Amino acid sequence: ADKELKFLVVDDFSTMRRIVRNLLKELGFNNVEEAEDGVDALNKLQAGGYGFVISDWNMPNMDGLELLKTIRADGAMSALPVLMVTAEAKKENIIAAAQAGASGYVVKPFTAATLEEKLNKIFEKLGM
Amino acid sequence: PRRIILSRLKAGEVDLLEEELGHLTTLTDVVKGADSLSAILPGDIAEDDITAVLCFVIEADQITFETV
Ligand SMILES: [Mn+2]
Repeated sequence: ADKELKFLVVDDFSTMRRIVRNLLKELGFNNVEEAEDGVDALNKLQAGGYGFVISDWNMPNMDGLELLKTIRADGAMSALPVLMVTAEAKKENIIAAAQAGASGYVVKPFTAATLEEKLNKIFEKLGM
Repeated sequence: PRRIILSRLKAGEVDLLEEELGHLTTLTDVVKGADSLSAILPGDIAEDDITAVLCFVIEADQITFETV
């Protein structure tokens, strides 16, 4: 994929956001921004230019599933790739993510190699 | 009692898909071929949900469900 692809990392925990930003750096993607919850993320996504969203599940104000569903129901950004991050491989969340249109999911904590495999599958599916 | 069969799987996908299915339900009589995976599903999840989750990795035409 284009190494200048613009990523939005959404998570209410600063450490976790920084960890994801740094793993993406390890994989060669340095054009990354951060958001603290679904509200902040939607506001930033309106600014435009984003090409990929990695969003945590549990956040205050607006959680990850709600953000995903809101993205999917929008006009302009409806097809944006969205990788959901979850704390456990819980069946109802994995099913809910899939049925809501997530591009994939990944369980934290995850490594650079796991992140890379997840991103490649998505790139493959969307032809990136 | 229903059977699931996954075909034309790539390197590492037999194990990966076994693990993905295992988060969703409890498989029995699991057969891991070199590029295929079959198993018996307890029937505790709709097949449309299994499909949607598995499609994160493969294509829908690679999945078949049948009565054993
Ligand atoms: Mn969180």
